[PDB]
Amino acid sequence: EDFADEQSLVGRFIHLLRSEDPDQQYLILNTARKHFGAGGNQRIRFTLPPLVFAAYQLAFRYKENSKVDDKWEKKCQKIFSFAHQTISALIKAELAELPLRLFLQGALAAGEIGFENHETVAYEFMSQAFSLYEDEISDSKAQLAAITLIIGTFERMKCFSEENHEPLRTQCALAASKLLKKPDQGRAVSTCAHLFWSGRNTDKNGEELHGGKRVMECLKKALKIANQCMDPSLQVQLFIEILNRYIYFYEKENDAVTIQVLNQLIQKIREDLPNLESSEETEQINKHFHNTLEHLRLR
Amino acid sequence: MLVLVLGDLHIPHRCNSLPAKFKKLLVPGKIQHILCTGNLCTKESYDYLKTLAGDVHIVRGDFDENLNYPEQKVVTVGQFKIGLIHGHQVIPWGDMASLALLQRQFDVDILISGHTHKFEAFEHENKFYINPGSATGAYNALETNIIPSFVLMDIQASTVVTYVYQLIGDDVKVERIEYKKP
Amino acid sequence: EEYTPTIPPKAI
Repeated sequence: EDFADEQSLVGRFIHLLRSEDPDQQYLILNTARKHFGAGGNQRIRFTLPPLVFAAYQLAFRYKENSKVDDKWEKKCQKIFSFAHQTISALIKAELAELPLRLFLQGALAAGEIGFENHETVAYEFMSQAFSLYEDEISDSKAQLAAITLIIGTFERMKCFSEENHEPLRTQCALAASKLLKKPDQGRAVSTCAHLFWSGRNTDKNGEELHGGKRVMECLKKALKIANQCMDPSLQVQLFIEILNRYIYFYEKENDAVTIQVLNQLIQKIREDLPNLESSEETEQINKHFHNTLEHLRLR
Repeated sequence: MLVLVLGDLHIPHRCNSLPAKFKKLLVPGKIQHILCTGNLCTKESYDYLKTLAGDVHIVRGDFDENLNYPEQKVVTVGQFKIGLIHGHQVIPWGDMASLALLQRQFDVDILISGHTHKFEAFEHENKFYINPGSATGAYNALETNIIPSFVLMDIQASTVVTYVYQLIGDDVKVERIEYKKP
Repeated sequence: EEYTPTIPPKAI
């Protein structure tokens, strides 16, 4: 809108900063945020976030010069500390959506780089994303949007030991089961199933958890939540979504998903699906259930 | 009918423009439709897209400041029912089984997604999947050698020819893949 | 088979 010229400015700034070598990039970024900090709260929405992403890029650039420069691990620590301060400057300016997303990005980067004390940086950045989720977000569809990003980000992380992985794991399931509206709980809790299956900690020799019993608990708890919904359209729409989620783990060789469980739910959808209003909404829901049945027929 | 498929520009967060040679190829009056996977992340890039074609469809990326963009979109172009989503919603990210799960929900012949910044075009279970990659070649935490790329779809009745443009070094290079509907 | 970097492409 108004700040096309300020975005385009910081745009150019980062592009030209690629010409400076890594040691000097840090120095110039630190004076950039000092300058861009002067412009007050509505400007920094647009000018600071590029500095956080350049901080992340710089950290990767130091890992490239790992065997050249033996102080590379202290340099990364310093950059993530800078990133944490830059993201915190957005919070004081009364922002939540963006800094939450910037914090998740920083946890991903720290986890991938592997500098000494990276797990602690990654945890702090994740736990900081959770605070902003809890303390500063309460609009059902924006909640669901936020927590899918936390879950999806957390699912790619492999740098946590079991002692840190577990509190984060159950916090996602806890958080997911308490969204404002009942249909959005069903989705989020079932989305959480992937954390127990394809999530990695550093005790397993880098291998996926495959906690199939917890995978089911999420889905059993997702069905429970679907029964109590306030619209027969959404109730069924969520039954068909959970059915496809069982099929996801069924095909991935999860022992705890048996054909009995699938048949129970397809019959349950066969019973309730004729008891809906004739609409554009229920035509797409019917086509979805057909596609699921057709998919089960192959494999 | 031909459709430009691009996304994850991340201007100004990770990049400041498309590469030189892409701005030369992408000029008005040549392309009927544009399907965009999101993360523009601003009007400066949107309005530029709006002067490349009349019909431009855009779904909300995880860093788009505009809420008026929907989470997903289904649009029909000729015989193909095409599904559009950014892909941060598809968990685990870039997973085949989760992407096919989403194909069944929308009921589409082609699914376009883009959270990975990694180009992919392939058929699976007689259904087609495009990821144009990042057209700026933007930073992603999980992939370190990002190749600036976009996709041109040439649709003719019951057939689609997808062309992938990639900036490799200084050179724009093209490959072609072809999908026919059953 | 190669293709030109143009919009739309053409063959070699």
